[PDB]
Amino acid sequence: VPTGQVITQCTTPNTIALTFDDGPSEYTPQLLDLLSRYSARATFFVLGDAAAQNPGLLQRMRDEGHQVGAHTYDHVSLPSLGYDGIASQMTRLEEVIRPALGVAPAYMRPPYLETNELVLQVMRDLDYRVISASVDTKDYENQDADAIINTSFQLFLDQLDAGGNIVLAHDIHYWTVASLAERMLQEVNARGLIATTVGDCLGDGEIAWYH
Ligand SMILES: [Cl-]
Ligand SMILES: [Co+2]
Ligand code: NA
Ligand code: NA
Repeated sequence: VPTGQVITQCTTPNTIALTFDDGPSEYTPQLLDLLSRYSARATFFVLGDAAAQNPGLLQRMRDEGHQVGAHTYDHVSLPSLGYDGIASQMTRLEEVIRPALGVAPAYMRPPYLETNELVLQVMRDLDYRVISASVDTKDYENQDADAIINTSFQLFLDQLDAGGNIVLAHDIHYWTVASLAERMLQEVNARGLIATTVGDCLGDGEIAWYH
C-alpha cells in the first residue's frame, strides 16, 4: 500500500470500508455495538482532544476488530500549513494515541479531504497512507431525521451503485449513528458485502496499519 498517495477505492473484491471521522464522541459506543451486531469492522479517523480524552474508546475500537486511523490533532486543513505544521499535526496526534494503544496509526485521512504536493510529501516522510473517500454521505449537512435518509442515505446508495467503496461519515453526529449507520449496515448485509477496515480492504495485514 503506497504512502503519500491519495487512496479513494478498496482493492479487495466485495469489500466496503465504512469510515467515521472526527471522533471519538459520545455516540461512538452505540456505533461500535451496532457494528458488532453486523460482524462489520470499521475505521475511525480520530482527532487530538477527542482521542486524549477517550483512550478507552480507542481500545474498544482495536479490541473489537476496528482500525484506528489519524485525522490530525486540530482538524486544520493541511495545505494551509508548512512542512513543520503538517508534521506536528500528525506527531501530536501520535503522542496522544500511543499511550492508549502502544502504537500509532500508519493510515490517515486529511481534514476536508484537502491535500497538495507538500502534504503528500510529509505523509510519505512520516510513513502515512493517505485515505480519501469514494462515497461521501454529506452526513454533517443532513442532521435531521428526514434529511439524513433523503440525501445522505440516497447519496450512499447512488455512490455505492456507482462502485464507490470507501464511505465517509462522521460518528460525532447524532443522526449518523441513530439512523444512517443502521441503514448502511442493512444495505451491506442485504448486498453481499464484507464490511471491513480500510487496511484490510487494501490488502494490508493488521500489522501494517500501525507504526
Ligand atoms: Cl432511501
Ligand atoms: Co474531519
Ligand atoms: Na485509489
Ligand atoms: Na476498553
